[PDB]
Amino acid sequence: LCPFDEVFNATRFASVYAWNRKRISNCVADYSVLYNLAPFFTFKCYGVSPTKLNDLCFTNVYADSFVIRGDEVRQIAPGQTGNIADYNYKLPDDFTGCVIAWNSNKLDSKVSGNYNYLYRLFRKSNLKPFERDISTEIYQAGNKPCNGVAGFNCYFPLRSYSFRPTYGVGHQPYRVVVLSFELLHAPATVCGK
Amino acid sequence: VQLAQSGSELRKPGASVKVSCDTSGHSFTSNAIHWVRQAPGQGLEWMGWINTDTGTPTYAQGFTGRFVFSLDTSARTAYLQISSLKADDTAVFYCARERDYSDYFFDYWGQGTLVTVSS
Amino acid sequence: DIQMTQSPSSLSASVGDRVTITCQASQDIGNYLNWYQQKPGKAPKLLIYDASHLETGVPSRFSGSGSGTDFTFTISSLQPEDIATYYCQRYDDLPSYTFGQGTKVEI
Amino acid sequence: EVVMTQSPASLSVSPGERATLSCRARASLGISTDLAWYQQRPGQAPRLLIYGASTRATGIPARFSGSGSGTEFTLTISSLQSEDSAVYYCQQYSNWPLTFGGGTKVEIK
Amino acid sequence: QVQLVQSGAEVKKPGSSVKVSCKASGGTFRSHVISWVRQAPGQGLEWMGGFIPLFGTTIYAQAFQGRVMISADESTSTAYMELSSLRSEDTAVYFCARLFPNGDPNSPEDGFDIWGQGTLVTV
Repeated sequence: LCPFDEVFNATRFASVYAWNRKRISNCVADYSVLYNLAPFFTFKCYGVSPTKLNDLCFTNVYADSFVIRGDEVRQIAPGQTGNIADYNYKLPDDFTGCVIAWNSNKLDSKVSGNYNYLYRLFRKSNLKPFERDISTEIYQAGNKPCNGVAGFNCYFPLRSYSFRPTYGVGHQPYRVVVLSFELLHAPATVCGK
Repeated sequence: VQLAQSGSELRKPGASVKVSCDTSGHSFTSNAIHWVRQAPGQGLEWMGWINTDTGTPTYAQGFTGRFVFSLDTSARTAYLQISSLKADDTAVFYCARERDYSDYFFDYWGQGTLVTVSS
Repeated sequence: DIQMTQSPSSLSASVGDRVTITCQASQDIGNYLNWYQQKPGKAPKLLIYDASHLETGVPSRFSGSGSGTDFTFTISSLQPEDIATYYCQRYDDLPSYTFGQGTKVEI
Repeated sequence: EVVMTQSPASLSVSPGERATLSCRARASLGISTDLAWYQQRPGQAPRLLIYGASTRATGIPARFSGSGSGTEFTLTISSLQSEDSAVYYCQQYSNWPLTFGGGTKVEIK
Repeated sequence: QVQLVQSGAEVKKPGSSVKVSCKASGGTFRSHVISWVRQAPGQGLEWMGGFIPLFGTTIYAQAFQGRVMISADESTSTAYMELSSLRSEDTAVYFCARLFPNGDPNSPEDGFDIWGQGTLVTV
């Protein structure tokens, strides 16, 4: 089988701008093992039939895992705009994989405030699909070459989510795993009954 | 790096036992206080963790249904309560607590308490 | 389902006294309890959240306690503006709430 | 879970020579430097030695160097004293059934 | 400055159905779950149901399971509770509420818990 008890239950989910890409191959990929996740979790996918993904198979399964708040889990989809889908993690419009997201208020929220999860806020452009940026160069919009220090229009691009248990469903930490299947000229070796 | 715990119990089969872990001796920044079972001659087994300041337990595979974790009125000391003690259950239950948040290694351990279920 | 029996449902105390209100759940819920105050003719207001903390703007006379099933609402000194009805609410991570029978505090 | 097989079963290394501990995982994608090494002296509670694969906890002597990554890790004990005759466990804090190791009972000749 | 406002007091007859609205004041309707609480005029509060605007799923109380229907209009920030089959026992002040975890990091001056003003439904 694929290891799905090594992606969905990892103790270390990275922040969104540094999403961890994990290649899974040589399997019998059973997606009926995901019943014992969180009581409500969004299993929506595109380009494959969700009643037939256990019989159609692929050369590789790329799983990307990150943590975002609930207000912006909508942007984890092709053809979406926002902070995440433009500046942090963009899905291509030719997407052939599945987007899985569940609430993680138990694991990722401290009463003092969980500051370990950061998102990119200003980056002077957009992101091409499946491209990350771990760059921490100081953002430049004003007409000052003062990059060593903060200024009027010079900001540090990464900002913190500040997860707390006193916040709405839009601000609760939603751990996201996006499987990204690909079909190529190689033999598949992922499918099985 | 020591946490206070309860003493030993020479309990009987088919009974209930309570195990305390008073971690109110330090200043903290985490919110989890884990439980570890050790057999009298075998290795450590991770039982699960009770979540401080929200009271929600989470158990491992073999330690569900009978073992229950709970907190006391204060938000410091955590309780372990074994229900329906069996014959092969004599063990040294440890109380391990992390140092920092999202650091799932156990820097601060308990002193270990021993149930002695027999007749 | 979880039903929670808050008692006493009707107490009476003078000004400057101590008021203790107890909310008992039916099974283990952890710190998931919030304490409300409904003055008559108005919407309820929140005082204690997660059974111990204090809402911003609420004076420090109120203080909750309890974790397992036996919780406790305490007012330090009763005031004429605390003649109301107090409800204990059972928040869950999936948003399902269960209120209490209420406790009417009379001067 | 990740069943963490620890080898060998018992080590008998004379002082102050080198003892090599090995803790091999069963992860298809690897622990990826998320192991923790404990040391349980008999009649005593375990002590956290190394958090992560390499860096040590506070108060630990410099002789307890840890190394390795992925699915094969190593604890090396240099100048193995009489005080180190203890059972050594390894814990993966990678997947949520945080499995401890078997335990290599180090013995002094 | 989020201020939940409602429709108004509706007198009815038994057997009919009532739909009551709750228009939130602000652009953050999608973030917070909105939940409906009824209070009988002498009795305590009682939870009815809730609508999560993130995914559209609903959680209903087991006493009002199959009787109530909660929907929303996200383009105008208004949540509708469609109570059906009114009876003599269903005479209550129906609050719309953002029960406790609906605070936000932006503007902490509005508290974690935000309620409505109450709709008096009389049969």
